[PDB]
Amino acid sequence: SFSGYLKLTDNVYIKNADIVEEAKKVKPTVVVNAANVYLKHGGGVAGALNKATNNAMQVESDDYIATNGPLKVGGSCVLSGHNLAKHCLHVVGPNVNKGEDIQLLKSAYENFNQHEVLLAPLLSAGIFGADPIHSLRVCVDTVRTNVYLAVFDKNLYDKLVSSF
Ligand SMILES: O=C(O)[C@H](CC1CC1)Nc1ncnc2[nH]ccc12
Repeated sequence: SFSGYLKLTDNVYIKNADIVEEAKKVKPTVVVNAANVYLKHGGGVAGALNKATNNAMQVESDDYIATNGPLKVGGSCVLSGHNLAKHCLHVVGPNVNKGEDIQLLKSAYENFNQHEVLLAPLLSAGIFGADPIHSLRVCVDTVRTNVYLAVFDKNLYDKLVSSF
């Protein structure tokens, strides 16, 4: 059900789209969230996905943290996708703005290999502070399963395609 994506490699496709709108239309098996270790979904992709679930994602996430404690930077957990997808894979890329190691970005993308097909954002981009060109390069060099990347900003999408 994914449509309008540009093919970058055998397994990586990209589109200029709002990942929330894309999840509502497609209802994928897995949507990836750009999470933090506490699963506090305040802003960016996490805030937008959570708002679209009417805060059900945050209620489920607070119960997960109360039981299990925080995730690691580079780690992930599988929770419900609520009204957006079957599952949500919450993946923690390093936040440069908070001083986290950029080498952990490859470990973060390795989580995608546990799922056959995913709708995802570029990890560590936006308010996480990493260079999005670098994030797309690490994605294409790490993920082996089928990943459909939604890039929100039009100008960034054009820059990523032309420089690939
Ligand atoms: O458009 C995106 O998909 C990302 C993440 C954002 C959607 C949460 N945006 C950006 N990422 C890196 N540098 C940027 N400069 C301006 C925008 C921008």
